Amino acid sequence: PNIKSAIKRVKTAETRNSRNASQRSAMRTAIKKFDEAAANNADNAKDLYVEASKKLDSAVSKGLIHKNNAARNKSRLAAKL
Amino acid sequence: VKIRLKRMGSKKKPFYRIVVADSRFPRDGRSIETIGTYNPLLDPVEVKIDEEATLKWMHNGAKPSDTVRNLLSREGIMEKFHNQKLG
RNA sequence: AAAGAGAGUUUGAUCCUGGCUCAGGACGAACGCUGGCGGCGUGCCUAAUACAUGCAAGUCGAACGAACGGAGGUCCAAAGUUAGUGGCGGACGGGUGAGUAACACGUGGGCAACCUGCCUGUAAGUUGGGGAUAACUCCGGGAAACCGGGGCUAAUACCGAAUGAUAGAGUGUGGCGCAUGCCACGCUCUUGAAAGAUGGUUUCGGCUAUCGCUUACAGAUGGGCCCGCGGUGCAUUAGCUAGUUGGUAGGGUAAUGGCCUACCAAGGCAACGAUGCAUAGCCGACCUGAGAGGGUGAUCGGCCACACUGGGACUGAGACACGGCCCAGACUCCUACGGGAGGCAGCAGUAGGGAAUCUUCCGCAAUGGACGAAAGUCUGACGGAGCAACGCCGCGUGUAUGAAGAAGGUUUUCGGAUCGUAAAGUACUGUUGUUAGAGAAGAACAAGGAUAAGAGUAACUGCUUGUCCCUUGACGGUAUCUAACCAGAAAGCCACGGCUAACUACGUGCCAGCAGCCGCGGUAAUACGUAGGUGGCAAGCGUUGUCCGGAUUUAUUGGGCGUAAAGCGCGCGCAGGCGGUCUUUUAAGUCUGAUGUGAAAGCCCCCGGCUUAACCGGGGAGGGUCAUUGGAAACUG
Ligand SMILES: [Mg+2]
Ligand SMILES: [Mg+2]
Ligand SMILES: [Mg+2]
Ligand SMILES: [Mg+2]
Ligand SMILES: [Mg+2]
Ligand SMILES: [Mg+2]
Ligand SMILES: [Mg+2]
Ligand SMILES: [Mg+2]
Ligand SMILES: [Mg+2]
Ligand SMILES: [Mg+2]
Ligand SMILES: [Mg+2]
Ligand SMILES: [Mg+2]
Ligand SMILES: [Mg+2]
Ligand SMILES: [Mg+2]
Ligand SMILES: [Mg+2]
Ligand SMILES: [Mg+2]
Ligand SMILES: [Mg+2]
Ligand SMILES: [Mg+2]
Ligand SMILES: [Mg+2]
Ligand SMILES: [Mg+2]
Ligand SMILES: [Mg+2]
Ligand SMILES: [Mg+2]
Ligand SMILES: [Mg+2]
Ligand SMILES: [Mg+2]
Ligand SMILES: [Mg+2]
Ligand SMILES: [Mg+2]
Ligand SMILES: [Mg+2]
Ligand SMILES: [Mg+2]
Ligand SMILES: [Mg+2]
Ligand SMILES: [Mg+2]
Ligand SMILES: [Mg+2]
Ligand SMILES: [Mg+2]
Ligand SMILES: [Mg+2]
Ligand SMILES: [Mg+2]
Ligand SMILES: [Mg+2]
Ligand SMILES: [Mg+2]
Ligand SMILES: [Mg+2]
Ligand SMILES: [Mg+2]
Ligand SMILES: [Mg+2]
Ligand SMILES: [Mg+2]
Ligand SMILES: [Mg+2]
Ligand SMILES: [Mg+2]
Ligand SMILES: [Mg+2]
Ligand SMILES: [Mg+2]
Ligand SMILES: [Mg+2]
Ligand SMILES: [Mg+2]
Ligand SMILES: [Mg+2]
Ligand SMILES: [Mg+2]
Ligand SMILES: [Mg+2]
Ligand SMILES: [Mg+2]
Ligand SMILES: [Mg+2]
Ligand SMILES: [Mg+2]
Ligand SMILES: [Mg+2]
Ligand SMILES: [Mg+2]
Ligand SMILES: [Mg+2]
Ligand SMILES: [Mg+2]
Ligand SMILES: [Mg+2]
Ligand SMILES: [Mg+2]
Ligand SMILES: [Mg+2]
Ligand SMILES: [Mg+2]
Ligand SMILES: [Mg+2]
Ligand SMILES: [Mg+2]
Ligand SMILES: [Mg+2]
Ligand SMILES: [Mg+2]
Ligand SMILES: [Mg+2]
Ligand SMILES: [Mg+2]
Ligand SMILES: [Mg+2]
Ligand SMILES: [Mg+2]
Ligand SMILES: [Mg+2]
Ligand SMILES: [Mg+2]
Ligand SMILES: [Mg+2]
Ligand SMILES: [Mg+2]
Ligand SMILES: [Mg+2]
Ligand SMILES: [Mg+2]
Ligand SMILES: [Mg+2]
Ligand SMILES: [Mg+2]
Ligand SMILES: [Mg+2]
Ligand SMILES: [Mg+2]
Ligand SMILES: [Mg+2]
Ligand SMILES: [Mg+2]
Ligand SMILES: [Mg+2]
Ligand SMILES: [Mg+2]
Ligand SMILES: [Mg+2]
Ligand SMILES: [Mg+2]
Ligand SMILES: [Mg+2]
Ligand SMILES: [Mg+2]
Ligand SMILES: [Mg+2]
Ligand SMILES: [Mg+2]
Repeated sequence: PNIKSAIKRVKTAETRNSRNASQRSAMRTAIKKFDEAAANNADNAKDLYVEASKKLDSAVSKGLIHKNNAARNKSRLAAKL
Repeated sequence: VKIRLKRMGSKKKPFYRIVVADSRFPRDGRSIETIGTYNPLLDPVEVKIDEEATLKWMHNGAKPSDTVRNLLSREGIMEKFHNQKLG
């Protein structure tokens, strides 16, 4: 880059990329664990389900997911049990 | 959304339109709804304005500019807006 | 109210048919001769070819790092007005027309299938903890872009907790719709929030003002998707397609949808032109035309696509992002040979292509943008200046008088005619010009100080409105005005046989040459060159290129087919086009009223402002086989 603002913007870009990737990976792993539990047997599943929804709701407060996305995922994975 | 002042006319002879438009659009480009005229060349300023659509836009959240604020103050739109807010 | 011009050319002469040529208007135009000024506009149409040089996007100390005067110790000096992390903006503004024959654009709708930072209003809240990290400082790799390691520290930086959903489920009640479904309300459980900074008062605790941050609901704004109709050449381009066509489940997105996956069936489009090739951004609009139509997309406004070529994602409300990032490709540059940097279709400017297109200028004064509480910073947007008769409009190079007629050219039937009242003389003026001076509007402000009144408060501080005080010009001594002098410093181009306005002489002799056509030139040339004269236009005049007219020469308006070009050799017949008489009924066509819309600018009408005009401003009118809806039933259905 050859503008003093572009370098700061790109640095902030890598920082935000790392942060958002970490939280998104955590949320996907929680969803994966819940759907693995729900697909096979019953076991806790529902006990997992709650915190899975948590991983979505807090994510909306972070700003890395739309509110409609969180509601849609919660409703769609709530139909497994 | 701002009730802005659009410039046209001729070289060294400007004439102005009091118009409402978005701040991201060109000065002479797209606008929403023109409301008045403003002529600076004459020593007594001749400003005509609807004074009814202006109050509606002010109620709806259309912040004016400095000179537009001055014109609305002199013509009494700002004082009537304050009265409407109180009443 | 509007309402249309023709001429030459086939023949020994005619009348028809038919083509060719010319008389008019308009350019982002070019070339030749010439050239005084003012106002308003326009200027790479070709190579989306390659780019030196400078500037075009930064800003916040009210969240964390300055010199001086100067506490203190004749010497050094503590506290008081100025880098970066973080927030916002870089997606606006500006430039090109490559690509694209498609929901790209125009017009009219739908979303009970959607999103939206900043802006406005309302209802609640801003309660408690933690672990770090730049900056900074040491150790190394370093040719250099810069890389790693150790230590140290802040926050409106980051991450948990208390509490709060109209978020998910389960349910109930009532009212409803355009099938899917929409609206109001109620019940139980499970999840999701915050940040503080500048002041005031008080007691200092508290309380409070402004700007801030979190959640929810409306408005406004900007976008997303779907659909009816409309705007090109080729059939010497006839089949095309397979996630294609539909369904059952699922994934994904803000949202519907083969957008994507698995399964099932073989569908779908096409002579009302599918598929393919070629060209091309679309519109408001511009040129022409009596009009219908024909040609084009210069300037300006709206939408779309692109940013050296091709692909991809991150951050963000909004990008798959001109002056942001990663990879590959071509080119330019540096290297210590390990590796690095770049993208003017931004404003000026250079090279190349062209028949052809401009200064490497001034300023944020005005309007508008980004940041901030404000002062304020940035703004090649924009406001201005420079170049080019490139276009439109306006003005001048004098005015009156001056004779059977100055002087001298051109001719002469050698008496004369002609330039010609044109000259000299005579009387007058300064629009331009020279000299010397007075000299505006564009300016509203913002902020700062007083005020007066409101809401809020225990009180303030502050906030909103109103009235005053002070300050601000690149253009620029610019427009403009006032005086003195001066006919002096300011006219050219084309044409003259007919079309078409305007003729004499000399020279030449089918040569030199002219030419849009009829055609002129061989010894008496109004057509070749020159001189005199005359005609048209005028700081312009001619030539060329493209479009429309004339051209009824694609004829709906508005032509034809015996002999001039033009009836298939004839028949049977699918689709299509058309269809005897009367009655009842329907409103698809038809005719009409009302609602919404067809942006601004442009043509047109009426008013105005510039000393007139060009130009500018206000109001009005025009334009649709347009959507909702009410009417009539003669005609076609
Ligand atoms: Mg939490
Ligand atoms: Mg959302
Ligand atoms: Mg202003
Ligand atoms: Mg002719
Ligand atoms: Mg010329
Ligand atoms: Mg010359
Ligand atoms: Mg001029
Ligand atoms: Mg070009
Ligand atoms: Mg700083
Ligand atoms: Mg743009
Ligand atoms: Mg274009
Ligand atoms: Mg902490
Ligand atoms: Mg710490
Ligand atoms: Mg620390
Ligand atoms: Mg709770
Ligand atoms: Mg509740
Ligand atoms: Mg409905
Ligand atoms: Mg309730
Ligand atoms: Mg929590
Ligand atoms: Mg404030
Ligand atoms: Mg703040
Ligand atoms: Mg059209
Ligand atoms: Mg067209
Ligand atoms: Mg589905
Ligand atoms: Mg093209
Ligand atoms: Mg024009
Ligand atoms: Mg005609
Ligand atoms: Mg055009
Ligand atoms: Mg252009
Ligand atoms: Mg345009
Ligand atoms: Mg570019
Ligand atoms: Mg290039
Ligand atoms: Mg994102
Ligand atoms: Mg950019
Ligand atoms: Mg560039
Ligand atoms: Mg340029
Ligand atoms: Mg050159
Ligand atoms: Mg400015
Ligand atoms: Mg400003
Ligand atoms: Mg700058
Ligand atoms: Mg400019
Ligand atoms: Mg300019
Ligand atoms: Mg030129
Ligand atoms: Mg001119
Ligand atoms: Mg003239
Ligand atoms: Mg003279
Ligand atoms: Mg004279
Ligand atoms: Mg005289
Ligand atoms: Mg003689
Ligand atoms: Mg005379
Ligand atoms: Mg003098
Ligand atoms: Mg002076
Ligand atoms: Mg002077
Ligand atoms: Mg006040
Ligand atoms: Mg005041
Ligand atoms: Mg005053
Ligand atoms: Mg004062
Ligand atoms: Mg002052
Ligand atoms: Mg100022
Ligand atoms: Mg100056
Ligand atoms: Mg000067
Ligand atoms: Mg002057
Ligand atoms: Mg004198
Ligand atoms: Mg003299
Ligand atoms: Mg003079
Ligand atoms: Mg004189
Ligand atoms: Mg004279
Ligand atoms: Mg002259
Ligand atoms: Mg001759
Ligand atoms: Mg002559
Ligand atoms: Mg003449
Ligand atoms: Mg015709
Ligand atoms: Mg005929
Ligand atoms: Mg016949
Ligand atoms: Mg025949
Ligand atoms: Mg026959
Ligand atoms: Mg025959
Ligand atoms: Mg037959
Ligand atoms: Mg038939
Ligand atoms: Mg009938
Ligand atoms: Mg209009
Ligand atoms: Mg315009
Ligand atoms: Mg007038
Ligand atoms: Mg006009
Ligand atoms: Mg007008
Ligand atoms: Mg008008
Ligand atoms: Mg009209
Ligand atoms: Mg009947």
